[PDB]
Amino acid sequence: HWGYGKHNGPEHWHKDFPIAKGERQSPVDIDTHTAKYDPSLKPLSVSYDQATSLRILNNGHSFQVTFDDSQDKAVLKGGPLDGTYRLLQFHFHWGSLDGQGSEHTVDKKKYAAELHLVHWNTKYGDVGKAVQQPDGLAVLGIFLKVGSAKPGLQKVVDVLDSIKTEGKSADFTNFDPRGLLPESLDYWTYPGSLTTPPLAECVTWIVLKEPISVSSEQVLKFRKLNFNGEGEPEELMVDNWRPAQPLKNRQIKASFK
Ligand SMILES: OC[C@H]1O[C@@](CO)(O[C@H]2O[C@H](CO)[C@@H](O)[C@H](O)[C@H]2O)[C@@H](O)[C@@H]1O
Ligand SMILES: [Zn+2]
Repeated sequence: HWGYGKHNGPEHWHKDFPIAKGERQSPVDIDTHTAKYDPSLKPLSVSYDQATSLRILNNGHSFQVTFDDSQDKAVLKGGPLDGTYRLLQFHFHWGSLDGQGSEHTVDKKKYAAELHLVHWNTKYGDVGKAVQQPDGLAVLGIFLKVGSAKPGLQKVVDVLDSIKTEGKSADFTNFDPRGLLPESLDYWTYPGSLTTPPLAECVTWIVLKEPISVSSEQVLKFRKLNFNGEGEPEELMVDNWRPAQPLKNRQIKASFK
């Protein structure tokens, strides 16, 4: 199946998913000088107070924390969005070394990692239906740089040893994703896609300008995961990022002057 290696990585994905060469693919490079401040954009509303985390899992391409999305608990609204989008899961992309790992780039700068908080539009009733709509999903993207530890990330780091290989999962209740957010909600936004197969063009991207810092030890633990299932071994889970795709006929808008 698809992956990030030489024979199954991003340059191969178009064969099974022709939309890989489509008009609104993600990620992209964010050219900070070209992105235009849009005074009509609204503050982003990130309401995560009643989030209910369920599980943590290694899906063979990242690790992911899942949430109960059957009611409006943890929701994203405002900013570029019309309506309400429910948090279903978050996951990460990271590198083999600190100078790569992010999917979006900023003036071609790659960060060590990137956090994606994936939300779907309640007007479509479930995430499967939402991925079939141009405004079905909103993904909040947050850059990670290496420096001080992020305390809110540690609960995640400490259980990664239990989900080393594809297919493994664990209980992961009472996790508060507010602890993964930077101070500022200044953001860039543009219409794009899922960055993993099926690459559906269903995402409004909201990428925060301010990175969070994580420690060397925290990201080191990401790098011990495996793409492979137990017994297939082994493909170390590193460099699970899609590179920047052509911007084509799109404008990136900034929420800040
Ligand atoms: O990040 C995508 C990746 O996560 C999985 C679960 O491991 O799917 C989750 O997220 C999808 C949206 O991106 C949802 O469509 C799906 O319902 C949810 O479980 C993988 O299937 C997917 O490749
Ligand atoms: Zn992602």
